[PDB]
Amino acid sequence: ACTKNAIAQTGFNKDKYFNGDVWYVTDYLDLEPDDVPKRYCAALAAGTASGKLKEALYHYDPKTQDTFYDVSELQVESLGKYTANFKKVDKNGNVKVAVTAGNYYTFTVMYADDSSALIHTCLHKGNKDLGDLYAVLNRNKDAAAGDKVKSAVSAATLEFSKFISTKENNCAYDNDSLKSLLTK
Ligand code: HEM
Ligand SMILES: [N]
Repeated sequence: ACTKNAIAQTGFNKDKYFNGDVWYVTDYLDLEPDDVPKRYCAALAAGTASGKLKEALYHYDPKTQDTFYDVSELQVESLGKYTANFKKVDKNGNVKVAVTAGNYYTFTVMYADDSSALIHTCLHKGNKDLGDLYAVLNRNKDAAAGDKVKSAVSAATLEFSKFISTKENNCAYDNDSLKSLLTK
């Protein structure tokens, strides 16, 4: 179960974050550790499409090759805090698993600048028991976490040394699919 009410960044700039571009997960912290594999690739695009706030997600397990995309129209709880009812899609936006009640994630932007971000997410999916997941994002898939985002990790009373990097998984991403999924 999730346990954190993450606080959104003071002064969060929504239009800059939701600009239609891609964010890569470089490091993550799962509070229920073997909730998720130790090795993993994830990325997202976030933007407004025809007036609607959207995210597109990509997950890839580099060992099993398990791959999935999702798209969601995000609902606002407060500035920097969203609820996302997701639908599983192929890379072209064709629906594989439709939106349903109880399949949603929350999404809190704790820190962001033009290049980096720290988010909290709580996933709800059917009758699964899932915990809090923090992710360090960068616009550059190979970027080491810098001082702004690492300080934000500290300010959240987290230890960056506990985060797991995604950099040794040889992750390769279809940025075009993520951008185009925002419209779907
Ligand atoms: C970037 C932020 C992230 C968001 C918003 C997010 C969101 C989601 C969503 C919505 C699903 C369900 C998709 C579906 O069933 O269609 C999912 C599944 C999953 N995510 Fe993430 N995720 C993120 C990052 C990660 C990372 C970094 C890992 C790390 C290992 C991860 C591991 C998983 C796993 C293992 C599942 C499968 C859950 C299951 O069905 O048992 N996610 N995630
Ligand atoms: N996740």
